[PDB]
Amino acid sequence: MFCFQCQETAKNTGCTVKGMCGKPEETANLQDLLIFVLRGIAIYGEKLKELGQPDRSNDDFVLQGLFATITNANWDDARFEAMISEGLARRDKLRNAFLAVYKAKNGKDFSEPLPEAATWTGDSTAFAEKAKSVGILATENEDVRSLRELLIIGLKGVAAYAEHAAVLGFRKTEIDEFMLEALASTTKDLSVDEMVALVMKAGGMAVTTMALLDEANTTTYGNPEITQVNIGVGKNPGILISGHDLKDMAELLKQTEGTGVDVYTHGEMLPANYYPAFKKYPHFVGNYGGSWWQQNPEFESFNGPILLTTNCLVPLKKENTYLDRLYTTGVVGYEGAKHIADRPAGGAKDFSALIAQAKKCPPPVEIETGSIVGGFAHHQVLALADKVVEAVKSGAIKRFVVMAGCDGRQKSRSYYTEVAENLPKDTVILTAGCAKYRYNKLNLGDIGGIPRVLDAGQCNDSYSLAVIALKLKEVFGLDDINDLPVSYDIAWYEQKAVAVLLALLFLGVKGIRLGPTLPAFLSPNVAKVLVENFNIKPIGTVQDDIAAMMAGK
Ligand code: SF4
Ligand SMILES: [Xe]
Ligand SMILES: [Xe]
Ligand SMILES: [Xe]
Ligand SMILES: [Xe]
Ligand SMILES: [Xe]
Ligand SMILES: [Xe]
Ligand SMILES: [Xe]
Ligand SMILES: [Xe]
Ligand SMILES: [Xe]
Ligand SMILES: [Xe]
Ligand SMILES: [Xe]
Ligand SMILES: [Xe]
Ligand SMILES: [Xe]
Repeated sequence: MFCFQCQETAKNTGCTVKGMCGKPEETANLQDLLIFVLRGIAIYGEKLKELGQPDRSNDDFVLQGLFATITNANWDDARFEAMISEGLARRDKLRNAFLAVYKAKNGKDFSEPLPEAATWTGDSTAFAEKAKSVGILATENEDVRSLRELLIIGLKGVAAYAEHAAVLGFRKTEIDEFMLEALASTTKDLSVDEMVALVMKAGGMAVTTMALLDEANTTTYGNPEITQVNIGVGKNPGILISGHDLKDMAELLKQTEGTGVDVYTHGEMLPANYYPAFKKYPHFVGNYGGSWWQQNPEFESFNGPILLTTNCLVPLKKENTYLDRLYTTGVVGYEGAKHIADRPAGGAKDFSALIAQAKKCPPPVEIETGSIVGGFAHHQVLALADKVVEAVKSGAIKRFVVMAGCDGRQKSRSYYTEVAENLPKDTVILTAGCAKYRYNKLNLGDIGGIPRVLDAGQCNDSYSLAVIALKLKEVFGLDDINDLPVSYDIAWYEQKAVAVLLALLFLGVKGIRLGPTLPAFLSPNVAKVLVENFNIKPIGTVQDDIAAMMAGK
């Protein structure tokens, strides 16, 4: 196999036998084959749009297909085989539509050679063998490989955010068109300038998509607000919801109301605690445990059903006993875990089985007590603009440190905790995404009532951090967003973090420190381009990085 899309890739070069995440060769190769089929759909979909007869019938299939190949999202080979079969059928329908339109417009049959992604076909018996030759290493030129894979990785992060917006009824034609432009481009031989322009275009589409998801979430469930979240437990059995989808949370809360089953969040569902629509349910207890990578022991000790709405689902350890109470939904899948089917249009998902099972379970084991404060998304922060600006002017807040991003297992991530603990006491950390779990349970206090850690939400709520920065730029009358007293020391793990990074690069942010390591999918020449144009840097020691950031460098 060959996969190198997440921060934990083997040796920082690529996983070749079994993923470090646990992804076996057969699963990795099937994900490559699904992406190959998506490029085929994109070739014809792009041509139909160019001929003036766009077909948007595969929009959701394409977003879900890309999302299913995100790190820790779907482990069920049967799901991938089904998606590949369905994608071949969808591709063929687009091909037949294209051939007729091309002939009508040109007065002759189409006869230009097409990449194999547009024509290869087979039943499911042929998939395992074909998958081995349509992987990442089929691109021989290292620079072309790096630019194509950077684009696809960024694109799958954008697709995830767009799928959440779509679930809530929010969509933009430009996003779905770009999905096919970007996928089809990886089957073409383009110049370096063209390839880099597509990557920057993906960063601009990441801004569009994060803005759309921000609108979707806040219009539907209200603007997040300051909230004190309990991290201890109640006395009833509960259901633990993890991942990012807030519509699944809305339905779970409604279906569990009055049943004697409590609702708890985990990981990236922590920010559901900040929304006014969900704060009205007294049975919504709080947030359980920490970061996604500690879920084996935490899902175990939770004792009740666990619902994964999105990635990060980690394979069970041999001694784990919660497979019979593990539920997947959305693009998530796992062999032997019960899956909650998609909601009918205008209807809801059916969580009754989780509720019936939870009534047979003991209450969660308390793993800690106290609380976490959060809910500092853009509306809430801009509502406190005068207080924030005055603190910056008085010198009470000397600098902001954006430490948003994604957490991971490697020991080198103690750097983020130590940076948080060692930053001067007149600095405020801004965060979003599960990178927050390295420092959101510390006792850093506040600065005149402003918490020293301000959690804006999920990794998509890095959007709010950009809105805040842009507001500060205008208030302070600065010509360049980089001249604000803000430093960026971002942690990454999977592909949604890559989309966030590309969005910040599109917004003109320079000097970002990215880590705990730099991506394996950046070749030496591509990495040099990023350093030349954007001054992206690796992490150094805690002391060196704090000193540099306090100097604005
Ligand atoms: S998702 Fe990450 S750890 Fe898993 S196979 Fe790919 S690069 Fe390796
Ligand atoms: Xe790039
Ligand atoms: Xe604030
Ligand atoms: Xe802020
Ligand atoms: Xe602000
Ligand atoms: Xe990020
Ligand atoms: Xe960010
Ligand atoms: Xe962003
Ligand atoms: Xe920004
Ligand atoms: Xe900011
Ligand atoms: Xe990244
Ligand atoms: Xe990047
Ligand atoms: Xe390059
Ligand atoms: Xe880089």
